[PDB]
Amino acid sequence: TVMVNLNIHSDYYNRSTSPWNLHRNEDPERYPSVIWEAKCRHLGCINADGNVDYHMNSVPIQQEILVLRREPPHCPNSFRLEKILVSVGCTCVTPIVHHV
Amino acid sequence: LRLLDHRALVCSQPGLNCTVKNSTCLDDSWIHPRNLTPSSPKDLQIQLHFAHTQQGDLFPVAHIEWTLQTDASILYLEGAELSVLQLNTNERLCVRFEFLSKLRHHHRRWRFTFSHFVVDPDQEYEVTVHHLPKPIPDGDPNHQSKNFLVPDCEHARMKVTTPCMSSGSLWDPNITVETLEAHQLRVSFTLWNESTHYQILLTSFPHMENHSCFEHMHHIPAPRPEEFHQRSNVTLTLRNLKGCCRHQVQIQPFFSSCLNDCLRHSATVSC
Amino acid sequence: SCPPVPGGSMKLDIGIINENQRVSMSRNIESRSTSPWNYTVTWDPNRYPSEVVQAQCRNLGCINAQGKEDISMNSVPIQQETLVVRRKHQGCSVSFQLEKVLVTVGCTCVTPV
Ligand SMILES: *[C@@H]1O[C@H](CO[C@@H]2O[C@H](CO)[C@H](O)[C@H](O)[C@H]2O)[C@@H](O[C@@H]2O[C@H](CO)[C@@H](O)[C@H](O)[C@H]2NC(C)=O)[C@H](O)[C@H]1NC(C)=O
Ligand SMILES: *[C@@H]1O[C@H](CO)[C@@H](O)[C@H](O)[C@H]1NC(C)=O
Repeated sequence: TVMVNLNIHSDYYNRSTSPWNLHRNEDPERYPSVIWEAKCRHLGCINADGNVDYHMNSVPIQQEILVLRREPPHCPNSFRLEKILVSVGCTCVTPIVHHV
Repeated sequence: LRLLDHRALVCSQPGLNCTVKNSTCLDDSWIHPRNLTPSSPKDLQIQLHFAHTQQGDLFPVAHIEWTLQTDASILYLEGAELSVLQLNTNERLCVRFEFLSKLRHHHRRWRFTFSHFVVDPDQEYEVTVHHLPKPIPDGDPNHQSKNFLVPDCEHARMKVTTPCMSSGSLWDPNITVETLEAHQLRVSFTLWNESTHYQILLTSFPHMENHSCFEHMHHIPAPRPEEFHQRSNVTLTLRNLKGCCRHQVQIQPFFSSCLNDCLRHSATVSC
Repeated sequence: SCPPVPGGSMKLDIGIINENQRVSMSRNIESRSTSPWNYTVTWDPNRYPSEVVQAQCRNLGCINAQGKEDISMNSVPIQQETLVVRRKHQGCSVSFQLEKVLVTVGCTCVTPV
């Protein structure tokens, strides 16, 4: 256990070829309390016209992050460090197609 | 980036009383620095292996090898933390080795191996061997790291691995596009043993123009465990156009293992 | 139960429970994306994690279907602000702080404004 000083030192989801929707991951004990977990809008990517190009895949970017949970759950400044998986955004890739 | 067996993992070597298991990649030696730190690992080397579980599944495992240096810092060696870092996701996994019996000779050089970290096909990892105690603030490195790269399911001994197979590495749709009379197309293909949907993707072209005269897409819903490995056929009405004959049929699976990013399979029919 | 909470600070037990044990096979797509990117390993010996992987957009624009760059589309970095622990020294004395580190997790392709 470590004593730490209290002072903890854009619109791409709509704009992107592979767009996403943010989901409310709310937690009253955890800090950050609310984390926005981005989930892909389509299976494919949005083409030059504004329709879905199914010859393309929209996959999400995922990350491990450090959050702090109140430990014990009630106490004021006593926290225990937590590691979690977060879907951050979606990118658009080219799918691996095998020919005959 | 999962450990293999929560078995009684052993690092116990002749002349070395050793024990291993789980660690947060934050050591007491980082929070509380000890004055006399031991020297860095010599000749670290990660190499790809495979593992067989009691259940009969085959898995890619990162095979961590290292040794120690001749110098007198040996007596002050208390253990070793082994990190594996998934570059794409920053997903860390650590195991510390607790040396109960302190090493004091160098008559025989000590060689070390860990081969329980399971690694996923087509990936990149920074595998570090941190000697413990960790060096004092503004101390010299004392660890070693090596970039380890796992191959894709095209790799020979990879496509017979459980993670590969589960993402349909050994699947063959034997896809066949037989032309029907009333300007139609029957599309025949074999199915995989997963209750996931698929998508047939038709792109008809003229005889050499490489731009779609007709593009169609069709959804084949999740098969029941009965329909597993049994060949399916879907009849689609083509665009009744002259020149628009050279077809391209692309079957896309949606296996849990990949979700969308799965291997697609292409068929190309002439005139 | 509650520990004796000292003033102007926090108690930070470091026993990090990974409540997110994935079980969703990820891959090396950095090379395949329309907005491709490279990864760089960052080592700060006085931080936790000591190793942080930052991503860097390969180009100003997005790569098309033929394999060449398209400038009418822009390659943007997508960032995730995370926490790190910072060890500091005055001498023999060691202090601990929490820092917010903005990490570039990869690149997406966006239509301009
Ligand atoms: C981003 O990466 C460029 C290409 O190299 C990558 O290397 C990776 C190695 O793990 C992997 O193979 C990946 O697929 C590759 O794309 C670098 O570009 C290279 O720069 C050299 C000079 O510095 C040139 O000699 C090379 O020809 C050039 N490669 C190409 C494809 O032209 C970039 O330097 C690098 N940039 C950043 C910001 O990290
Ligand atoms: C799917 O079939 C392959 C080959 O027969 C096998 O390796 C795999 O375990 C099967 N899985 C199920 C659930 O039937």
